[PDB]
Amino acid sequence: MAHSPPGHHSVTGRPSVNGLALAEYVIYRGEQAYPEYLITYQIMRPE
Amino acid sequence: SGTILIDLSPDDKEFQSVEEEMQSTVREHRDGGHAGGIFNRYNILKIQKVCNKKLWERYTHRRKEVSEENHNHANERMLFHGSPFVNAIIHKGFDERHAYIGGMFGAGIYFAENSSKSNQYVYGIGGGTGCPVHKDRSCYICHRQLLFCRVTLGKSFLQFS
Ligand SMILES: CC(C)(C)c1ccc(-c2nc3c(N(O)O)cccc3c(=O)[nH]2)cc1
Ligand SMILES: [Zn+2]
Repeated sequence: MAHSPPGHHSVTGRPSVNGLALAEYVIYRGEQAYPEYLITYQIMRPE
Repeated sequence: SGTILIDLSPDDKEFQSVEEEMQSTVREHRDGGHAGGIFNRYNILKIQKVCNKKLWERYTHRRKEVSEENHNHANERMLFHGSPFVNAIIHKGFDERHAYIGGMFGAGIYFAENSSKSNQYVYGIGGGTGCPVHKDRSCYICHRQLLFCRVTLGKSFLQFS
């Protein structure tokens, strides 16, 4: 596991080329995330 | 391990706010569906809360450390995480093994605001070989599982793409 940038606690990936895309985030300490909800689902075929 | 899964009824308001965040954050991806499949919406089969005192007190403790290092602001978000190891994550918690060493932003645990993005990793990197039964990365039959996690970001380094 790598380290966070000096003086930071995570990394935010900002979508640039893609307009509709939302952010992605990276942490380097497993303790900075708690799994709250477990979702069971299926992807649905478009009409 | 201390983990218990409590089912939520679709009439519960928590269930509905979580399903909404799951559905409203779908988007088309530049691979055309190669990794996560072709779909505009999900069919939610079940939503369960994860309860584990050791893992929660482990999170709230680090959250306090981050908050005190960032003008009492933990910068907490609710983000999606897709992985083949969801079963190990809900029982043992996040750790190095659940990191994407080849990730664009370093060897760490990756989260998304787009549920559809996390869906690309449910079966492994780039969808892997698809579902274990049909080897179909766009399987409309097999059941999938995502995690809607409470994440502490603190001061986050901004990496533009
Ligand atoms: C190597 C291993 C453990 C099999 C593994 C597990 C999970 C992921 C993963 N990556 C994501 C991502 N990246 O990385 O771009 C962006 C947005 C969301 C996600 C996500 O929810 N999960 C990647 C690798
Ligand atoms: Zn299948």
